[PDB]
Amino acid sequence: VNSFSGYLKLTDNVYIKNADIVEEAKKVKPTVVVNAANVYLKHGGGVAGALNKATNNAMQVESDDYIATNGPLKVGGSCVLSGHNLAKHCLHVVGPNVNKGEDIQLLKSAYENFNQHEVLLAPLLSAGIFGADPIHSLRVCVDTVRTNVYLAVFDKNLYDKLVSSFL
Ligand SMILES: O=c1[nH]nc([C@@H]2CCCN(c3ncnc4[nH]c5cc(F)ccc5c34)C2)o1
Repeated sequence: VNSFSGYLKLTDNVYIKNADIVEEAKKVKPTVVVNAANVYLKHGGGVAGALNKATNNAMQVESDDYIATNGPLKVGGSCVLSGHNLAKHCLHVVGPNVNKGEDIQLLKSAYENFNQHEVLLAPLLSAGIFGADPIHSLRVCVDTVRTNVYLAVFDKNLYDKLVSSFL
């Protein structure tokens, strides 16, 4: 038993809720919140901008030090940093950004990072401003992640479409 509430169960291990991941993170304090990161960890908008704003820019400060030491992430890759006031840890995962022409097949590699964590609160990778079809992203998530994932979907309309079209 864990503290996630109001989720609809899609599979053995995947759950979905219409929620603001920032507010969901603020109430649950999960062990891991996933950020929809880019390779530079520049948290300017979308989920990343909202998560970073909720940390009062501490996420960005930590991220800039990470990049200065390690260089950029790979598309499909990830790093574990602090969760600040939102979670114990933040798993920054880089899904492909369709608006940059990145290969959508890298979406599976991106979701594989979730398997290193027993339980996660996460957005749909490559959705929103990253330009992928959230229904495809959900399918890849279900077919790739084997650990327990609680998906927060900000937009109520998209949430309803994802549930109603789920196979
Ligand atoms: O048309 C819409 N509406 N919503 C979206 C996307 C869906 C996939 C990723 N993404 C999110 N997913 C889950 N929680 C979120 N909290 C946020 C706060 C913000 F300021 C910006 C984005 C999000 C967000 C928005 O596409």
